[PDB]
Amino acid sequence: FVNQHLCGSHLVEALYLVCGERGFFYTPK
Amino acid sequence: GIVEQCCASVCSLYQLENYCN
Ligand SMILES: [Cu+2]
Repeated sequence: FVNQHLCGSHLVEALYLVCGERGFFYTPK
Repeated sequence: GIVEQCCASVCSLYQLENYCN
């Protein structure tokens, strides 16, 4: 895999892809 | 944190796995 530049909704897309049915927490500042 | 890191800098998909349930 390669490094990612991910802002806004694009980060939550990547989280969804990586975590799938496991689910995930989106926790900004 | 990572929301910041991925956007201001870069992050890997492996770093993202840390946020899975
Ligand atoms: Cu966009």
